[PDB]
Amino acid sequence: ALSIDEAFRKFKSRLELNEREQKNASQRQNEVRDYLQTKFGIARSFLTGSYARYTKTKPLKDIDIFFVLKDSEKHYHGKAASVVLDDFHSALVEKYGSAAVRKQARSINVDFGVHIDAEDNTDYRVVSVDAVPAFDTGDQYEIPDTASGKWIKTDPEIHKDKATAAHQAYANEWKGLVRMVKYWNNNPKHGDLKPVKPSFLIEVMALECLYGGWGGSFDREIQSFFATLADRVHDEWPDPAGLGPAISNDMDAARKQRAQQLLFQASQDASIAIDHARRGRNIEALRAWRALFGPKFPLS
Repeated sequence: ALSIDEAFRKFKSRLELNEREQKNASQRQNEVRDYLQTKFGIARSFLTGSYARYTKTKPLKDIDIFFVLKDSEKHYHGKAASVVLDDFHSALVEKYGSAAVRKQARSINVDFGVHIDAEDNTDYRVVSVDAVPAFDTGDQYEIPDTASGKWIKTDPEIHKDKATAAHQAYANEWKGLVRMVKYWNNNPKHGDLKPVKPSFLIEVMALECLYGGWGGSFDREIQSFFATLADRVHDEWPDPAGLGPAISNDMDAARKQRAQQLLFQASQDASIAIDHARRGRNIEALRAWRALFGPKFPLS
């Protein structure tokens, strides 16, 4: 039978990136870049966001791709945010169609319509990308923002550095704990609205909410991680880069209240699974973890 430690190691492995997935992200990048280069002056592109930090969970959705505009395109930098986004959205619709392409605040999501099965498998294919028009202003980048109407500054290296520092300070178990909790955050059992919004806020909070070091047991770590997240999701969570507004500003007070309850319920469910394990009821423990996380958590 599966021990609890073995089930979590297997769950962790399932949330790690394999070669075929990485190849598919590169290929999707080259596809969208080659198409957008025919319609915009685009100097280069790179994968960024949680995907590049290895804190993105499965299935791989909303992979951020910065599309660095050439000097010929500098007129967009003076125009409002919606101008560049609308033009990107319009070019992308022409190729991928209306249903697959959605304007967002700082990007255009392109959905490749891959089949996602009940256990979140996609035959190692990425589900979608976030296409982000960007100017390289020297040490950082500026990207459109429709909440502001204007261009905002962002520095992906800072988030990358803080993630690796947290990881190294948690015996290289930090990023995996983040991916597991994000997997729970994406469970369709919560409905159409995630408990925590945006997903990046889980990572931002984990920079402080995972502290001390790795205890060595996934089940107790997950339980305490949920309990701490519940206690602190009402705190202010500024941008760790110090370049934009706090990451905790997207949820209103009612949404934050649901977040705390769902995080608290996750801690209770996790406590129930721990009690089962402690009392020798191992199948029952696995089943409780499966109900918490979803089908990717193994029963065998």
